[PDB]
Amino acid sequence: TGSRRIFSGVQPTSDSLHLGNALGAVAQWVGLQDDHDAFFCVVDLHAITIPQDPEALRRRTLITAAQYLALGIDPGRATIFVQSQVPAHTQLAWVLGCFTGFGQASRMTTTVGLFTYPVLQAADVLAYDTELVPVGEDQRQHLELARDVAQRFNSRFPGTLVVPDVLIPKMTAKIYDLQDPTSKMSKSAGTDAGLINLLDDPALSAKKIRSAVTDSERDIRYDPDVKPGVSNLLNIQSAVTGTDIDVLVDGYAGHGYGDLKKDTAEAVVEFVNPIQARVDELTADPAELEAVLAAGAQRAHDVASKTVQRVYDRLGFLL
Amino acid sequence: TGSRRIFSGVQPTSDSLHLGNALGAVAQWVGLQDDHDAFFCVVDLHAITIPQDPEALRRRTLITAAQYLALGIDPGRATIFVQSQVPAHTQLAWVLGCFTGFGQASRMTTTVGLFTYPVLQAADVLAYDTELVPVGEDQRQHLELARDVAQRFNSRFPGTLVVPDVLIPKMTAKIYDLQDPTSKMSKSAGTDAGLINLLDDPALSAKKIRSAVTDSERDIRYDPDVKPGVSNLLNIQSAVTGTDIDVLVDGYAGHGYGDLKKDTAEAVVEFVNPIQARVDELTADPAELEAVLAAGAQRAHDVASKTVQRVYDRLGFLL
Ligand SMILES: Nc1ncnc2c1ncn2[C@@H]1O[C@H](COP(=O)(O)OP(=O)(O)OP(=O)(O)O)[C@@H](O)[C@H]1O
Ligand SMILES: Nc1ncnc2c1ncn2[C@@H]1O[C@H](COP(=O)(O)OP(=O)(O)OP(=O)(O)O)[C@@H](O)[C@H]1O
Ligand SMILES: CNC1=NC(=O)[C@H]([C@H](C)c2c[nH]c3cccc(F)c23)O1
Ligand SMILES: CNC1=NC(=O)[C@H]([C@H](C)c2c[nH]c3cccc(F)c23)O1
Ligand SMILES: [Mg+2]
Ligand SMILES: [Mg+2]
Repeated sequence: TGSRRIFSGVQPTSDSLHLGNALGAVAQWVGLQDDHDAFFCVVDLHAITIPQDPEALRRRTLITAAQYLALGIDPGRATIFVQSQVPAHTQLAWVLGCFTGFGQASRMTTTVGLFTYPVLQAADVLAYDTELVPVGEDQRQHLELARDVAQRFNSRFPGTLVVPDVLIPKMTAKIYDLQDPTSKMSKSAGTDAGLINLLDDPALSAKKIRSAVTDSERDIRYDPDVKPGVSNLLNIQSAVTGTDIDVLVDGYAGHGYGDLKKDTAEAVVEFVNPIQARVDELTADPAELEAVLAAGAQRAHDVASKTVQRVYDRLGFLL
Repeated sequence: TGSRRIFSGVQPTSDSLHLGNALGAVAQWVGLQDDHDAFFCVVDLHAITIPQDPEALRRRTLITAAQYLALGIDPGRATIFVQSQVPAHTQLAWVLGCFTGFGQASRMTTTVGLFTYPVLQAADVLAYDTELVPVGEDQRQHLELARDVAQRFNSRFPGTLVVPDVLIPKMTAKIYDLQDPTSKMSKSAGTDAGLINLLDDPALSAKKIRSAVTDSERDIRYDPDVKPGVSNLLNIQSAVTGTDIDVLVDGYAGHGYGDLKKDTAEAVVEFVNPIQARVDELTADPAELEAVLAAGAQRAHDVASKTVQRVYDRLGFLL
């Protein structure tokens, strides 16, 4: 319809989403898109906060969209679009920066774009009257700024911006690195060794799961605190399977960590193959992906430009 | 035609331009628009770096445009338009901030918008392939950043942005306050007492010219250094008249400062009346001013959107 409005975005900063993106974010999107009016964005403007190769950035914009479909985003149920194609984001970003404290952006955990991108992220969400933002844990402080500036703006102009609720999971809120269970799996960690990429060679990812840092307790128990690597593997295995962790952990009574890494690599391999097949097709036959993105952008402009003119009108701009 | 491209903008932050704006900037625009393809912008996005009353901001956007015409901007020779109506400015601003050092913007002589507006100013100019920027002295450091980021961007993507030349006058590069000849006449000085507003009551402005702080030398000599107030009055009188300062200063041999303030107030009054009459008509009959601004914005979008897609293409964005 047009309510329970959802918005979330991933950066085209690499040739593959990793498990963090797919289980911590896109999995939530897939569950939600059924009864939520959803907008899913490849946020290429954010990518260039860091220097980007032009050939790769265009390639990765499509590859990221396609991974959205290969994870189950349904272009009949949701809108996929590329951020740079909707001018409203930057328009709203300028306005919102005028309502963002300098210290407020300083305290976010060097270029101007590196300093202001949380404001652009704020405009990304608020531009679509978003009710709910499915993100992982690391995007939380960002979206608390987005809500503060929305309330800051609404106090001067009541009823203009929707204040969004932050919808972040529990299990999957942070998929940690496999060699470094203290850090989150992310695209700039130096080693893809702890990095499980959706589109990597499934036997390569399986070999990283086998080399996952565990403890010595010889006990398969879910405690993210003291058993980081081990709780990660179960977190991962539970997410790619649909099986609750407790039902796994009890099934792992008597088992050691070898059986744990085997089953998790078993399941990740069976997870990523249907994805890689879908992604391959979409890259070799781009007609579909570009039709989706083209309809996506027109629908996004239809919504986001109306928000911008409402904000502009409230500010006193001549329309 | 479409070459010797000129761009410059004033903020709709008050109900009247003062002499600084009109002699330090708009006078140059009027001379230049004859053989320069000129774009003159009411920069309302910049206004809201400081909180603005919505009714006043819309009123002042039109009043500022109209003062452009009442000073001799010819809508058949130049484009007048409102910044917020051309999305390209913010688009290009986001890109350019990604190429602007944080320290680089720090060193510009608190909100995020207050911190980034020189980047938005940079996009304002570079969005139109601008060859020359007629500004007063205070806008210089700003436009040196605009050129640095343009060269910074062109080194990665050669031939994309025009690097603009900064065109700043001498006499009129800084019209100083009348009570405080050490400061520049500006709209946020606390007293309009030293402020000569184009649209103020001409006898009120004349009374401020009579109360202008001079020295004691009893000699009418142009030296901005030691004779601030006195050189200002001659600077002012020379600009509103067309008479060189030396031809005035020699004409003022034997004269005292009373004759100087009288003649300067004589000339300012005869300057501002034709303006106030034109401005009144344009406010009472807005049809004309809005036709100008509407054609202005379409021509500005035609140019500035082509620049944005060229920049976007060079970055690797999917178009
Ligand atoms: N390790 C992770 N676990 C769970 N979710 C994650 C993880 N990393 C990123 N996300 C989620 O991915 C979404 C988009 O993040 P982003 O595109 O920045 O991915 P990233 O791995 O942080 O990439 P980069 O390192 O280039 O910033 C957000 O919802 C964020 O919470
Ligand atoms: N005192 C002055 N003398 C000469 N030029 C000036 C003066 N003040 C501003 N200008 C010129 O006016 C143009 C636009 O400036 P702006 O709209 O900021 O006016 P301002 O007086 O500085 O207003 P504010 O105080 O609201 O910033 C620039 O080209 C700038 O150089
Ligand atoms: C460097 N730019 C950057 N890093 C981040 O982590 C965010 C993130 C990718 C994001 C942008 N827009 C969004 C809208 C909704 C949800 C989001 F997670 C986002 O942007
Ligand atoms: C708070 N914003 C702000 N203060 C300034 O002094 C500049 C100035 C008004 C400006 C904006 N865009 C321009 C393009 C060309 C020439 C210009 F003088 C400008 O902007
Ligand atoms: Mg990130
Ligand atoms: Mg100023």
